[PDB]
Amino acid sequence: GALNQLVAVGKQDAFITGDNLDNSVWRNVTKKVSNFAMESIENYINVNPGSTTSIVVGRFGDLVRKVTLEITMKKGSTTNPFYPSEQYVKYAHLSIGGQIVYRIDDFPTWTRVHEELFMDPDTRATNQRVNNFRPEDPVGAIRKFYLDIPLFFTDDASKALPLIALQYHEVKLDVLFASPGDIPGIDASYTPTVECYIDYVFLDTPEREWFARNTHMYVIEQLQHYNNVFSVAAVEQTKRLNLPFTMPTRYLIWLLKTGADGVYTTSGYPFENNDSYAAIKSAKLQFNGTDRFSERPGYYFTTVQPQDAFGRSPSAGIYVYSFGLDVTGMTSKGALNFSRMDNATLSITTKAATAATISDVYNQSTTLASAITDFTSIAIYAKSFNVLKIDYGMGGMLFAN
Amino acid sequence: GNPSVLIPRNGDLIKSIRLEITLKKGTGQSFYPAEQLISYLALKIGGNII
Amino acid sequence: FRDTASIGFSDTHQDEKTLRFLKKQISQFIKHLKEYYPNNELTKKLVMKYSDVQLLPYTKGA
Amino acid sequence: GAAQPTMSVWVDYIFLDTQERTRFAQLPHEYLIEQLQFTGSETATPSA
Amino acid sequence: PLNDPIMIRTMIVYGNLSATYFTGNGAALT
Amino acid sequence: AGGLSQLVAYGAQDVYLTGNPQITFFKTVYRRYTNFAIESIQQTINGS
Amino acid sequence: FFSKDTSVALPLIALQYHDIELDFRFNDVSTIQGVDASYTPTIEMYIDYV
Amino acid sequence: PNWNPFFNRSIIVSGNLVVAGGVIEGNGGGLTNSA
Amino acid sequence: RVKKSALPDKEFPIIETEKYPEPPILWETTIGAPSRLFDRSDGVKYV
Amino acid sequence: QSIGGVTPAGVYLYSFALKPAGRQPSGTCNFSRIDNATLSLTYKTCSIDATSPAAVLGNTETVTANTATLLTALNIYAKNYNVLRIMSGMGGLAYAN
Repeated sequence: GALNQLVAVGKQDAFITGDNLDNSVWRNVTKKVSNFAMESIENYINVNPGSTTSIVVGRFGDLVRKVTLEITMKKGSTTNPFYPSEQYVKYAHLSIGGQIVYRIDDFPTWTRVHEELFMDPDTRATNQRVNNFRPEDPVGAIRKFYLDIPLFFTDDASKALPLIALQYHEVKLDVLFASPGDIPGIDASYTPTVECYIDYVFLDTPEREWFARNTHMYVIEQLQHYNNVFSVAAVEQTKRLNLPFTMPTRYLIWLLKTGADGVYTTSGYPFENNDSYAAIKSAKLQFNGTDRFSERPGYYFTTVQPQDAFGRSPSAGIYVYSFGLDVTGMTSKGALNFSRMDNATLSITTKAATAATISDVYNQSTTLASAITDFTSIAIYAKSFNVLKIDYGMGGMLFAN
Repeated sequence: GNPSVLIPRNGDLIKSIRLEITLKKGTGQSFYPAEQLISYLALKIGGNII
Repeated sequence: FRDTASIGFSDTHQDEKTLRFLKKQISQFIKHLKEYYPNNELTKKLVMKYSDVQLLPYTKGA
Repeated sequence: GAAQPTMSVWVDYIFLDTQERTRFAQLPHEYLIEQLQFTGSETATPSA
Repeated sequence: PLNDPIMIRTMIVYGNLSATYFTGNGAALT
Repeated sequence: AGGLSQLVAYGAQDVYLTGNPQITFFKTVYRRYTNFAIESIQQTINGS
Repeated sequence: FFSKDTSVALPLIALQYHDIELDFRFNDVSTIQGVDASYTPTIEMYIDYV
Repeated sequence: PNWNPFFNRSIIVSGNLVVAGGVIEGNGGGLTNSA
Repeated sequence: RVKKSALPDKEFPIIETEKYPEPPILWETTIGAPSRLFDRSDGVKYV
Repeated sequence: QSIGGVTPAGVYLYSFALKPAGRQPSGTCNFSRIDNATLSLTYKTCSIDATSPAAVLGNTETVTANTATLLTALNIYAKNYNVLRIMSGMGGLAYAN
């Protein structure tokens, strides 16, 4: 039967058939990696009375890849919370040797963007299962949530913190919990219990010795945050926002929020895919007074750029533009150097805040719900490149910012 | 009793085996019937279970 | 299934003739009272009573 | 309403160690075995 | 997908519902 | 057209059918026979 | 185990003396808690050869 | 686990909605439910 | 009785002890040559 | 002409061979050297009411019964030669397709 496919061949096949060498898909060319062990060593956390608590990573292993921040809380209301584990965390600053190297500022905002931009339906739904609790459960039910902090080294094991190579200083992150009684809306006068579990990798002596002794240079990502006031009126107003960013970036994300809850649209609800609830009509990026591209509509930034950059589009209110052709993998494939261009600008045109009862009497393409007048601010995030040099037991950044 | 198959030599490599089961709906509302009709599966090389 | 190397035919080792088998053996040794001969010359009796083979090399190239 | 039987055949296998299975695979063997021969017949016995 | 809207044994909805037609028993308000 | 369309249709598979012919089906040579004749003759029957 | 990845397909041609047997067992159709019918299912196997 | 549990909000239906069991809600609608 | 860590877990070398009297042969098969394609190269270019 | 038997209605034969029922090759059409072959059919008008013998047994060769429209399956069979080559315990067909 199928053998007919192999006899009826000719020159046309020369461009798809390989040589007599082992480049076939069978006779597997086996790859092998060294033996290792991993352990989740619990970290003690100092008291967090609505303040900063330091989490110090001790030398209980060779590499650390991820930090799991576990919070146990109880529901105090009939309102279903929206990522209450991420809303409770307000920021996390990671420092190496005392130098701050990575920051997540306005933390619930970045992690909701991160989840929508980076996580697939199974990973996205799972991340919700360990951060949200939404059955119609009674008030007072206690659940533990398992929040992974999206630090630069968590995405691929090979960039895990090379702690064995940092013999003269520690690594720590300062996590602050501002309040349970402000935005989640589920407070029950209950101080949540916070525990942190992190992993360690243990390598055998051949690589452990090589790794602890040799000089290393890791290309890492840094997160930069900016925000400003962004009101919207009943007419098509524009805004010209300075972009105070540095270093090569792969992409930038900007979003409009009602910073009272996790809502980026006038719908009053999360995950709205209807542009009738989103303000931005069009936007362009500008560098030193010269325009990078012709103004593209707001919907372009929420649904088209994501297809090439992520293979995944966020809900409306989250707008992304990429400079590289792949923004989730480890290899850099295109970036714009914000340290060489002196004046970076984001220019936004909005739709008119004139609409109401959107499902019935929404205008055609130039308006959005008047509820947009309750929006207060725009946040801009970008991921930049830097280099983590580890030499003679000390580490740090090559490019200071 | 306990069924089995011998793989006939109709090619050089075996890449996949799948089983076609045909059956009917009868109001019962079951989940993954194809899986629940089978209790045991093993593969052995020369009589040696691997 | 098992690329079974020999035919495995019913005529592999057996001898299906008749008691004529003994008539042939009588002709090789004695006049009539064959009864005592195998008890004295069993070695010759066993060597001269079994089957032969043919060689099929079934070579393989590379 | 009589049910049909369920049938299975159990076979006891012997696994030999290294020297004997190596030898068994290569050396000729002779076994002394026993056959059962059978044909049927019929009888007739009078009552008187 | 959202194109085989068939459920078994459970359902609850928070917001409002919009549809063309309907069926089932009645324990409804007003 | 006609048989010519089949005759020209000569391929590798035909070396086993028509290559180096031994025969044709259209030039039969009959073998000559010894001259003989058949006669029906009646026999007699001994006894009643 | 060999269906997970094309490349570890069973090298049947390389196993010239003993064969590959797959033994397995079936539940009576009636076993499934939501069973649909007393219908002998048609059960037939297909093997993908390379 | 996706689509087999319940919903958040705002189900738009282009066709019918069919139930076996019972429905727990009430509002204005078609010709009935208004007398 | 020795603790588990010092016991062999290597199984019987059933590959090496069988000693089949007739060594392996390459199980070549065929459906013949697709002779309808003879003297019909697809490598011929227009000039 | 070809076999010397009785073929029932609805079964048709066209031979390329003098004696297609035999084994000794006696004429063949080699379709490995024909790029395009078709069988052209013309069908009878199926206008006769099958239930009326007066018409079913009373008409011309160009018409048949209305129940004939149910004979929708067309089965075309070809019988050819190949060569089975066997060497050293292994064999197969000399020509593919």
